[PDB]
Amino acid sequence: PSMKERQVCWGARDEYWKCLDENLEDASQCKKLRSSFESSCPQQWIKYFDKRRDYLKFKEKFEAGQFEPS
Amino acid sequence: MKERQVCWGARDEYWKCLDENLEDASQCKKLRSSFESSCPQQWIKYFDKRRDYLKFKEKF
Repeated sequence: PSMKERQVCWGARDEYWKCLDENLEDASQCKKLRSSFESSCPQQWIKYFDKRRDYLKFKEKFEAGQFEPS
Repeated sequence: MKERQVCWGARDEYWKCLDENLEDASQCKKLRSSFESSCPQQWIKYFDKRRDYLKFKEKF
C-alpha cells in the first residue's frame, strides 16, 4: 500500500484498539471502527494485528496476575 | 520457584516438539498434557497466543 494507505491502516488499527482498550474489550461496541479497520488494511495485516492483539492482551493478563496476587 | 522452573521447562519441551513436527500439535499430545499439568491456565493461554502470533509472523 502507499505511505498514505499504510498510515490510514495503522491509524484505523490504533482507533479500533483504543476502542477495545477504553471500552474493556466489548468488541460488539466497536463494529463501526472494526469495519473501518477491515476496509483500511490488507487482509494479511488485519490477521497479523488480531494475533498480536490477542498475544498482548493475554500477556497483560499474565503479568497482571504476577504483580497482584489475590 | 521450582514450580515456575518446571512450567517454563514444560513449555520449552512442548514448543520443541511443535518445531520438530512442523506445528502438527497432534504429534505432541503427551508433552501438551505435561505442559497443561505444570502451568497455571492463565499462563497456558498466554503461551498459546504467543505461539499463534510468532508462527504467523514467520510468513513475512
